[PDB]
Amino acid sequence: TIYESTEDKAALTSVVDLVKLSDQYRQSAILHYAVADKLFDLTQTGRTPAEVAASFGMVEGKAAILLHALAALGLLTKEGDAFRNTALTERYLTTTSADYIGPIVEHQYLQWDNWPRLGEILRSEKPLAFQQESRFAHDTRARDAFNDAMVRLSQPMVDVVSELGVFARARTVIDLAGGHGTYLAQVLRRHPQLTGQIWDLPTTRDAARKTIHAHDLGGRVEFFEKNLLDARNFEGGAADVVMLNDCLHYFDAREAREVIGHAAGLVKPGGALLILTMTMNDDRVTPALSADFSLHMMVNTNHGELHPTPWIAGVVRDAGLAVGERSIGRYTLLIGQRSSG
Amino acid sequence: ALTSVVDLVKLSDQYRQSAILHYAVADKLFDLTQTGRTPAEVAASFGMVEGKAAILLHALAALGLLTKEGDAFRNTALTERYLTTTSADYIGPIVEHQYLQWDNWPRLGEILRSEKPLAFQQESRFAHDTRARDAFNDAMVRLSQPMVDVVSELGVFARARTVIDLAGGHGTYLAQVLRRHPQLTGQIWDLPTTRDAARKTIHAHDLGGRVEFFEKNLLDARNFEGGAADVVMLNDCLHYFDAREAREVIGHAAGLVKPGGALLILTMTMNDDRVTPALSADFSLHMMVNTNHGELHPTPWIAGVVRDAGLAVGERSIGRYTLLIGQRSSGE
Repeated sequence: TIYESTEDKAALTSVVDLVKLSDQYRQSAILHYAVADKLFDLTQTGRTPAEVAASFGMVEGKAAILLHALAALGLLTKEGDAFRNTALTERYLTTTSADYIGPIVEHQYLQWDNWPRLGEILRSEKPLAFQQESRFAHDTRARDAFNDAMVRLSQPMVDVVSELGVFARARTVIDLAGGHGTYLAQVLRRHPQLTGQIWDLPTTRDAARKTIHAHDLGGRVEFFEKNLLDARNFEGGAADVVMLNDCLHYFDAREAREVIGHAAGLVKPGGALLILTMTMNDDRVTPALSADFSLHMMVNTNHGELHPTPWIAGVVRDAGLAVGERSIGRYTLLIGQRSSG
Repeated sequence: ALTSVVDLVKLSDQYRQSAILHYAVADKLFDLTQTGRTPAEVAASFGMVEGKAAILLHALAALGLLTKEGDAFRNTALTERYLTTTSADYIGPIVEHQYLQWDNWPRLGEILRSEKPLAFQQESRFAHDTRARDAFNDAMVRLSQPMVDVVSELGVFARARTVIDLAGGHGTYLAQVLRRHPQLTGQIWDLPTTRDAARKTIHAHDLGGRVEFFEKNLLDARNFEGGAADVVMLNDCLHYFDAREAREVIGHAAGLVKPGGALLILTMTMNDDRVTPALSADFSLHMMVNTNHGELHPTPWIAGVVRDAGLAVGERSIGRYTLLIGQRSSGE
């Protein structure tokens, strides 16, 4: 599972590793291609390069080169002159599989052209035309891939959040920036006494309606269009549990402090604020994959940045809540508890 | 290689790290951080948003390219040696050649369906894009060095006088061979687009009196008439041709070998099953992306062609490569 924990150190320590790193993008592109053209749907049964080539309109000799490279990767098994999917490929890379990771792969290959534009991003105070806030209104494909990819990638933590003890005696939940809404839906399924609100932007609303109906939660969840940066949007809101899951990294530090404060203000006495965030120490370099994630988010959105976990925890304390925590692989779940008296 | 869904997602995402390195090299960031710089200093230097420069510098520290010493980021020993423009060991051209391919790889679907070269493939691009041609040549020069050393120490040269390097290109193999064996003279036979690369190598080793460059198309049998050398070389080059073509080129090459001499072929090792060694199947695809008929041919097939040409084949495996030594009989 991808959420599983990671090393403090990721340093390159040899020139070989340096050239390999500069070259490693090619393997991504190969997988991206095989997935995009749905090659592995054809190879659910054994095919020769002639048969693959005829199906796809390829040069036979070139199809053979590709199939050999895919076999060498462990994605195909060559039996005689025929190629067929391996167990891994059949399970995760066939469109008909319940475990298909197409959306994740598609979300990833759709960012290919953005990464070489690092120099422009670094030099812009404003969102650039290719970042998510500028892209998702017109690029339904990229919006849906991203939302579907997050639902899949988030599942390990969804299962942990849904078993938290703060829900057992709670009645109401607010999911801030809830988006796809998988955390709230799974929490409500498990806890029949709960009702829920999802507070997010217009772009997420169809994804929420899918999730809600998919889990049969029609009469238990309401969707609200809300701007989490606008304090007035929080007037008169209150719940036993308020969630900010895997979303603070869309905000700069000033913004993130304001969102945490507003969120905390929604928490009823005896209630809890939950913040799920990738674990990052105050040094901003440990664990190593946290620094990578911060940069990833900076490429994706103007203010993208992973804030240190101890800094987030201090903001929750500053809001007057007692902070507990839980490790979920590479993530930390912070639980801010409001005293009842 | 890939055995779990986590491996798949990682493989699909791993391109981002290439792009990060490509950028830092392209902008010469590591030339600035030869001296320790704060993110504020780096941002001021490049006209960046300070906060964003800090996110980048932290990510580069996490990759082991920079060290954060208090408030300041400085090159690590690795970076200083390989990623500063003034280092004798700078790998800039390797990284440049690699980043100039970025847009080619997502076009696999087009390449697979094309019988003809595409505009980004070497045979077209290098006619029109001098920067790309030169990055490739300088990159090959550096990447060839381990095999160049092995080839230069071979015993066939001990008692030769003349050498022909077919599709020799940058000519580094021939140059080291001549440096090691002062009695030898040589020729490089290749296309016009490699002549500048060949001259740079010839003059770098003051080999102008001992080496001649000849513009030659290796698929034209007429270009071989009159030619003769004690040693003839096809170093790391048969993967530019399809099987029919490679067979013709090996036959022409063998014909250039004088009685008692040798044909040397250096080729990445490929078994008949074409899936092992695994990195060789990858190299075959890499070559298909780079050039229309790009393809790594099985080593035993190459060896059989040399035998058909009348040469007795000796084989040696060095790292990921096989050196085939095709011996021509004396007296013929």
